[PDB]
Amino acid sequence: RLTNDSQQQIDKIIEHDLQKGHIPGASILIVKNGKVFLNKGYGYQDVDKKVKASPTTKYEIASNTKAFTGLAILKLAQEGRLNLNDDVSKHVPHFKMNYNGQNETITIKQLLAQTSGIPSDITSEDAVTNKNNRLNDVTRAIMGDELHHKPGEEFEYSNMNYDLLGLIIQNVTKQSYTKYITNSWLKPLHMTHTSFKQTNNKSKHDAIGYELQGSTPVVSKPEFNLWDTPSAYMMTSTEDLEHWIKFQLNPPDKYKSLVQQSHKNLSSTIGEPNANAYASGWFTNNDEHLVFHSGTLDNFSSFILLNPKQNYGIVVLANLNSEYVPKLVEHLNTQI
Repeated sequence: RLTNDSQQQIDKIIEHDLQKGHIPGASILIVKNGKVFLNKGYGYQDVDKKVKASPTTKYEIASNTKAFTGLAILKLAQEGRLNLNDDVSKHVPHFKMNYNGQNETITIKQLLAQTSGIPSDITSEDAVTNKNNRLNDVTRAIMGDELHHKPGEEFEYSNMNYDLLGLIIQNVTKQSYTKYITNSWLKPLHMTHTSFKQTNNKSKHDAIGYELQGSTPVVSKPEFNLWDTPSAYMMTSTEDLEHWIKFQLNPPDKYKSLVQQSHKNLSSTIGEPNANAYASGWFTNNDEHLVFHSGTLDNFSSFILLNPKQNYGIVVLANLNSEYVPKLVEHLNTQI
């Protein structure tokens, strides 16, 4: 329950936003100047077992997974195993997707860029697949519908982009996506407790996912597709992210270029609140010197803020989907 601060009002800021958002529990990580300044749990990870959220509590990070997927690709691109410009059909078997009359080549970069032209959500209706391709090979599903624009024309935030990058990782690496990230990244990084979601029912160290019915939290077990694991299903803790945050802030020399490329912008956005553009699993504000991404699922909500300049990071993981998570980093940000 790490803290390096003599006395402070940080707790009251955290505790106020959580209580006002009806967030049962969250663990908060603040890393500034290359060492964690505070790692602490607030509220309950499980209301019924009455267990206190802690740095060891694991939450489904959601959309925060995207950063990993994207970095994995960049790493592959660097090793020479794939090329950011080569089309996806070179790594996916018959990935043909069209606009209007005819099919349109989609580059890898365009997937990272979220400019691929793939539609975002709700095509499949109520949380399941008619033919149970629960597993990664979702290519058949994406293929069903036409692109909104030619690849590279306009930005659309879709899980499918990073989902397809997930395959690319699996097909190229010749091992399951999960297996690769763990072996290549999570283990080397020392993120020994980080894993991917299947089952959907939490064990002792996993945090229970809550979803507000009326004004009170109720346990939520949302039906999920495994193909979404690259984009939104990583389950980590603030204790593991600790390594991930320090890596993104001051990467070891061999990784600085790769990491920097990770933050470099690929397309612009006009819908995220504090962001003008998106790069490789991260929203960007270059003018403010900020790199962040918000993750939201039905029963979880999380946020990761990085300022490569000024060497500080803010991580908020909470067990409920609430606006207040983004709000909390803002209040925690102005504090530095």
